[PDB]
Amino acid sequence: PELLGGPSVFLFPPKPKDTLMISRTPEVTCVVVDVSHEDPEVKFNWYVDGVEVHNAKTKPREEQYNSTYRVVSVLTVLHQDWLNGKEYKCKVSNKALPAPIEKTISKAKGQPREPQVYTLPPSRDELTKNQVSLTCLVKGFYPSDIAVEWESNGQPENNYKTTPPVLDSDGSFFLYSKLTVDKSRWQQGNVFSCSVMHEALHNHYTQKSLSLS
Amino acid sequence: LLGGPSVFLFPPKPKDTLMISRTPEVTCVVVDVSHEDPEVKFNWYVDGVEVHNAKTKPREEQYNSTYRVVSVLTVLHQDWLNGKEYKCKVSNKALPAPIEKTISKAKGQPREPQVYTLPPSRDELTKNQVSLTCLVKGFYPSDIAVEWESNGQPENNYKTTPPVLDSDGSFFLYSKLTVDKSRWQQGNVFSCSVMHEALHNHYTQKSLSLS
Amino acid sequence: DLPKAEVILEPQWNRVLEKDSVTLKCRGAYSPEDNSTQWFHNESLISSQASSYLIDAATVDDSGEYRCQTSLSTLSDPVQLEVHIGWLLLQAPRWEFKEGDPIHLRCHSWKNTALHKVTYLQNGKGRKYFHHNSDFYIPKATLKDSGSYSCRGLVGSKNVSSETVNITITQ
Ligand SMILES: *[C@@H]1O[C@H](CO[C@@H]2O[C@@H](C)[C@@H](O)[C@@H](O)[C@@H]2O)[C@@H](O[C@@H]2O[C@H](CO)[C@@H](O[C@@H]3O[C@H](CO[C@H]4O[C@H](CO)[C@@H](O)[C@H](O)[C@@H]4O[C@@H]4O[C@H](CO)[C@@H](O[C@@H]5O[C@H](CO)[C@H](O)[C@H](O)[C@H]5O)[C@H](O)[C@H]4NC(C)=O)[C@@H](O)[C@H](O[C@H]4O[C@H](CO)[C@@H](O)[C@H](O)[C@@H]4O[C@@H]4O[C@H](CO)[C@@H](O)[C@H](O)[C@H]4NC(C)=O)[C@@H]3O)[C@H](O)[C@H]2NC(C)=O)[C@H](O)[C@H]1NC(C)=O
Ligand SMILES: *[C@@H]1O[C@H](CO[C@@H]2O[C@@H](C)[C@@H](O)[C@@H](O)[C@@H]2O)[C@@H](O[C@@H]2O[C@H](CO)[C@@H](O[C@@H]3O[C@H](CO[C@H]4O[C@H](CO)[C@@H](O)[C@H](O)[C@@H]4O[C@@H]4O[C@H](CO)[C@@H](O)[C@H](O)[C@H]4NC(C)=O)[C@@H](O)[C@H](O[C@H]4O[C@H](CO)[C@@H](O)[C@H](O)[C@@H]4O[C@@H]4O[C@H](CO)[C@@H](O)[C@H](O)[C@H]4NC(C)=O)[C@@H]3O)[C@H](O)[C@H]2NC(C)=O)[C@H](O)[C@H]1NC(C)=O
Ligand SMILES: [Cl-]
Repeated sequence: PELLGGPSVFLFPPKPKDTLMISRTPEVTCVVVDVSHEDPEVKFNWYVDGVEVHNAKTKPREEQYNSTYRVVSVLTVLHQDWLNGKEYKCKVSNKALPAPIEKTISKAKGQPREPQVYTLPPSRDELTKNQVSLTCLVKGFYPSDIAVEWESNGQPENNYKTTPPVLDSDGSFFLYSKLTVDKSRWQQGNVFSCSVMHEALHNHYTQKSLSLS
Repeated sequence: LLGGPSVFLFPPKPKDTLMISRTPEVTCVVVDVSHEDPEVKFNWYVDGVEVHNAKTKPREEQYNSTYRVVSVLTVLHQDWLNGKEYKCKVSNKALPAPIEKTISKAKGQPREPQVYTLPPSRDELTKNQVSLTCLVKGFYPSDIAVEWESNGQPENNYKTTPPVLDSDGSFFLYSKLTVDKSRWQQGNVFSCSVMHEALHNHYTQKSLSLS
Repeated sequence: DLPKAEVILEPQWNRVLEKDSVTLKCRGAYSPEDNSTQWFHNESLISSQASSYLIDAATVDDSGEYRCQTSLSTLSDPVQLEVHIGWLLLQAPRWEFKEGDPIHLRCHSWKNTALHKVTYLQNGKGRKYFHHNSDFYIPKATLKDSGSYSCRGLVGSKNVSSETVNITITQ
């Protein structure tokens, strides 16, 4: 493990969902890799919009297969602060470095935009099969932080994948979520729902339904 | 890992491999070549077997004062699709040993895509523009091309997701064509064109218009 | 009256990085009776009485004016030293040149850490490339050699650069 350039820092956003519901705790995450065994000590300083804060929580070191430590510090953010646009600075200091590394993360900048949520039934051509595809189109949203889930008759449906967001011609984003179910279930008349959570929705939530006729 | 030129090796475009009217190529790009050591020799290997038909351009200096040099090898459509391996060995006064890089189509049982066009949702017809969707699922490998067209002209204003790894090991994607609501109401006919190795003649289209 | 001593730098570079060794060497004539040399750093008297003064590992606090004086000299005119922080520093015997002068730039790295894929920029345009670190020479300076100058490369896998510096060319 040679490590000529010393540690490197990567800084992560909270999960889209944790920012959008008060029940949940959104966190920013500072990860230092390539810490040598020779100079293991790492010190964090954290700043919100330039002011130093003191409430972050550093984990103990972790030996890795490549024989370097990984060191992680976690700062809990306020829901309002993340959404109000505040700048989170992680500053990291190690003797292998000529100067600390500073990384900054914030929510994306720009006028927010309400997602439009359209659900779509299977193509007729799909009714041939034993499984059909229930589709949820979510478009015209900004920023790209969003959560999309599916459920039926109250319970969450397990067999679905949502594509990541895609940047559309007008600066907004869109995605698709495909829910796969049995042909019987869909014809049996069951009610399915596409749950969307996003900062621009009244009450951070909207829910569109889908079923046969 | 401790300083000298650097090699990048690029696969042919999926379309060039799938369509017999086109010519796929592999491209071997060498950058960070000194002015003081400037001569660059490439050796090319298909499934271990040296070949001699590569076309290799003379070196061009970049904004950053380094030299760049490209070698291009034409591929047989079937060699690519059958999973043959392509190896570019690069050599230079400045290199302790030659650098070799290898590419191949991705490995695995190919699966045919299912292609389904899906019309705009009921609610979207409020808006002055609507979304025609094209779902493509059950396909392997991920290499694919998806276009849209109406009345012979191609349609410009669409976006297609990355492939997404689906739960059965296949891939799926969606492509969203946007059109003025008036065009949809008038009864125009739009097509999702799809190219993929596991389709018959590497091609299929499903169409979509109002009822 | 009596000639003034001078401060000599070894190595010669007026700009250095933290951790760089630098030796300040006082030159004047001593008396038979008095073997000492007094050293000032800005307004402060340095306690060491040595012929030459060692900054073994430089810090930003070592920055400033240095003067010396020897038993049979006046006090030296001051000599300037700027300790910079960072990975890379563009060093040069000076920054103004006459047409025809030689220019010797050094892309000095913190702790001499091995640097590769090194480029010397002028006016935001890579001018000269080396696979391993090397000094860059323009033996005959000219009007066109005027501009802003930086260097960069890789320290293992990490990307680094020097602060930029202006070079002027006179008549
Ligand atoms: C000095 O200057 C030169 C010139 O730079 C260029 O000009 C200047 C002004 C700058 O603007 C600069 O930005 C320009 O690029 C510098 O040269 C560059 O050097 C860097 C490395 O430092 C190269 O970086 C790699 O790039 C790969 C992507 O390359 C393509 O995409 C970029 C931009 O997106 C383009 O600019 C390139 O041109 C490449 O574009 C492709 O070119 C192909 C060949 O033409 C095209 O395919 C062909 O197309 C034709 C017809 O069009 C047919 O279709 C042919 O059949 C077909 O072959 C293709 O269309 C085209 N695509 C485009 C434009 O989209 C990255 O892939 C690569 O990333 C990997 O490796 C990195 C290691 O450095 C690492 O960071 C990554 O993590 C990743 O590592 C890999 O990880 C994956 C995981 O998925 C693993 O699977 C891999 O195994 C693993 N390793 C490897 C080795 O793969 C690099 O980032 C850059 O490409 C190169 N540019 C050029 C133009 O050559 C030079 O660096 C400068 N140096 C200095 C010191 O100043
Ligand atoms: C020695 O070992 C350690 C440990 O490695 C681990 O274990 C070994 C044994 C191997 O198995 C490894 O495969 C394995 O990773 C190595 O540490 C790794 O070092 C690399 C770089 O050298 C880091 O790469 C960065 O990765 C981030 C994304 O990382 C997330 O996703 C990973 C998988 O995709 C996952 O492994 C990571 O843990 C991390 O996971 C996230 O964790 C957060 C916080 O916990 C969590 O809340 C998230 O949910 C979770 N997400 C997921 C999906 O799991 C990537 O973003 C970085 O890319 C940026 O930087 C590149 C250059 O550094 C650059 O090319 C890219 O363009 C990109 O640059 C960014 O681009 C965006 C827009 O694209 C721009 O806006 C940004 O500003 C810009 N940023 C910068 C800085 O330029 C980067 O690829 C690994 O994350 C890191 N892994 C771990 C686990 O710590 C170490 O490298 C090894 N050292 C040696 C010498 O070999
Ligand atoms: Cl070989």
